[PDB]
Amino acid sequence: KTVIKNETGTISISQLNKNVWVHTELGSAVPSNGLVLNTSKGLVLVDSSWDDKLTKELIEMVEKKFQKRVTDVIITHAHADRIGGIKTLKERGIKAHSTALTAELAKKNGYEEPLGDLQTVTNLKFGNMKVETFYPGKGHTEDNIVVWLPQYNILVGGCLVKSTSAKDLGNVADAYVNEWSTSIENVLKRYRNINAVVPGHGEVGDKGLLLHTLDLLK
Ligand SMILES: [Zn+2]
Ligand SMILES: [Zn+2]
Repeated sequence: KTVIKNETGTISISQLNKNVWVHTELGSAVPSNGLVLNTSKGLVLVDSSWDDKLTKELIEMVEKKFQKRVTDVIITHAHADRIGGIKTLKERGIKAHSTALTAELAKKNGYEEPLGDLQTVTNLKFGNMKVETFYPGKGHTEDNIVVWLPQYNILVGGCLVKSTSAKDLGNVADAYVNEWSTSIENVLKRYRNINAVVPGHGEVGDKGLLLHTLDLLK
């Protein structure tokens, strides 16, 4: 797997396969992941980053490297690590897709609002790249969604899903610990053959990360 950093070393992208890279940025010293989809109609991100600066840097980095424009982003919940760069997106005319609940929660947290255009299950298509978004229920937050690439059997778990190295659930101020297991099970039931899982924070793994998150919920 290839890994490209930015000049400061605050941002990395690292390849999962041909058209699918993870993005990782550091904010205040805490890492955060999303996806970069290289499609024939432009670059699509799953999630932005912690703030406007890092989001700008992210976009600059992937636009140069893949030689096409970021056209769309999928926002997976309304916390800073996911939605922090929303102003950069809107001012560039980058479409910020989300559920209606994530948009409200964005506004309530005082962020500019994403589109609120995703339903519980939405099937999108960008160039040849298929993408499903799924709301499995409450967990890390009320609104948290996952993203599924059916052509690659790749799941972006976001902050719903913990990495192997995580010993606890992290910040549960906005969580629903009792719904979180059922929500993970809903993911397991929909996506019965998974090649890789991208957690919101920490290293990429397989379905074990969902089972691991279950254990941490006990
Ligand atoms: Zn969060
Ligand atoms: Zn997070």
